Amino acid sequence: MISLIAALAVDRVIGMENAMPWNLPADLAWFKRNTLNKPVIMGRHTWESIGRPLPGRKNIILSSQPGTDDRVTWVKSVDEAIAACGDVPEIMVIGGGRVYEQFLPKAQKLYLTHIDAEVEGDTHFPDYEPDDWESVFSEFHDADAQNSHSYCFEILERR
Ligand SMILES: NC(=O)c1ccc[n+]([C@@H]2O[C@H](COP(=O)([O-])OP(=O)(O)OC[C@H]3O[C@@H](n4cnc5c(N)ncnc54)[C@H](OP(=O)(O)O)[C@@H]3O)[C@@H](O)[C@H]2O)c1
Ligand SMILES: Nc1nc(=O)c2nc(CNc3ccc(C(=O)N[C@@H](CCC(=O)O)C(=O)O)cc3)cnc2[nH]1
Ligand SMILES: [Mn+2]
Ligand SMILES: [Mn+2]
Ligand SMILES: [Mn+2]
Repeated sequence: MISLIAALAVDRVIGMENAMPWNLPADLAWFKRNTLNKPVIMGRHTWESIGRPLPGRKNIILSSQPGTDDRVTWVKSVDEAIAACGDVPEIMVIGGGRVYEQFLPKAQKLYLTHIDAEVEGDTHFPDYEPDDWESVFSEFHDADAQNSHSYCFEILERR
């Protein structure tokens, strides 16, 4: 099974200038809980944005060019990325925009954080078709002293 996990600001914005400008510790904790002990697939730009391997996960990087770091696994196509995960119950696709576009048609589950924040971005999560997806979990949180925007954790499953 392939799942996508992402955090979306208003208008499906996910990034600006190869960064995420907000800081929501509760959402990073959600990301870690839902990805730990699973393979994670990311594009090269997202690898550069994170800047280090994510511990406790097999890190698989898509790039058309040879890898530059043997602490992670480098692959050159979607099918190779999936194969490199082996026989696991759930593969996590962690972006960015171009990678999400390619994996969306193959995904059964979306883990989405909806952040009540306006930021002028250059990368968006794919337009997906709402009729294709059932919301099976949602949990709303007001802003607090640690998290400066309200946010909603949602899990959707392909109908
Ligand atoms: N809010 C969130 O949830 C979230 C999550 C992830 C990322 N982000 C943000 O998203 C942005 C990065 O997204 P992006 O769309 O620019 O880049 P991306 O999807 O991270 O990376 C694209 C790169 O991945 C490689 N690639 C993708 N598909 C491939 C394929 N089929 N075969 C081979 N290589 C392939 C290519 O690398 P080469 O050029 O080396 O061939 C391509 O240039 C940043 O702003 C980041 O902060 C946000
Ligand atoms: N829900 C969600 N939120 C995100 O912010 C997110 N970000 C990315 C891409 N960017 C990043 C940037 C940093 C870390 C990161 O450092 N994660 C640590 C959390 C511990 C911490 O630094 O506070 C991790 O171990 O997973 C992960 C992804 C991909 N999917 C996401 N999915
Ligand atoms: Mn091929
Ligand atoms: Mn197999
Ligand atoms: Mn806000």
